[PDB]
Amino acid sequence: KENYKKFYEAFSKNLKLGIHEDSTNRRRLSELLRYHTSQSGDEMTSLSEYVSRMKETQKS
Amino acid sequence: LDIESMTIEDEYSGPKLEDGKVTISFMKELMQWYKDQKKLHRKCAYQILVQVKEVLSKLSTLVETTLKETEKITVCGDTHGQFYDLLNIFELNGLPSETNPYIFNGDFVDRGSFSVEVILTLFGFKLLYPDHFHLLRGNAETDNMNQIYGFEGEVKAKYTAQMYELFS
Ligand SMILES: [Mn+2]
Repeated sequence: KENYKKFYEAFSKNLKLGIHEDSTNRRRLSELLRYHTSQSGDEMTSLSEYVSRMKETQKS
Repeated sequence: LDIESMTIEDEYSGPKLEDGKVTISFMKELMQWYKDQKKLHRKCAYQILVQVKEVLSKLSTLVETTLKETEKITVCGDTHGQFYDLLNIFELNGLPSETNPYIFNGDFVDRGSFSVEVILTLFGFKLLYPDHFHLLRGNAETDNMNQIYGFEGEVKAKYTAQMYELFS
């Protein structure tokens, strides 16, 4: 968790650029992204956590 | 109310610390979590910082206390953010209970080494024995030195920056 944090802060731009340009590895790169959300406060989430917390009525 | 957003972890196996006064049993455990280089969970840490603000902001800017003839006070000075010395005095001169109404002349973020952990325990004890346990500000203590001696970095390493706003 802590080594990833350091990494991400330094190189998140490169990962985001990779999503944009690399048409094949988007599938894996997307799981490396981390974002702040309205229900994580000052912490960040993987997109996969967003999903595990989705309500059964959310379809997006 | 970031505390009531839950997101509890207990990776530390930490007891719940309520908005009521922190139990001495945990405080003893916390001192052991410093013997073991172990840290508090975030919701408890936020909750104590909220309560610490609420009590401290009402205390008089000059503290006034009457020491009865038969009563004795132990007075303490600069600690440079090392808990080891206070670990021992608490164990040596009696734990900082009502029978050990200590006064501490600040200088805890004076240097960073265990300094988060130092104020984090002192601020624990201050809630349990507020009448007996008295904390002053030190003279090496402002954002200017919280930066120079890397305490701001300790906070930003262990926690997201909003924690540093709350500590401020
Ligand atoms: Mn000092």
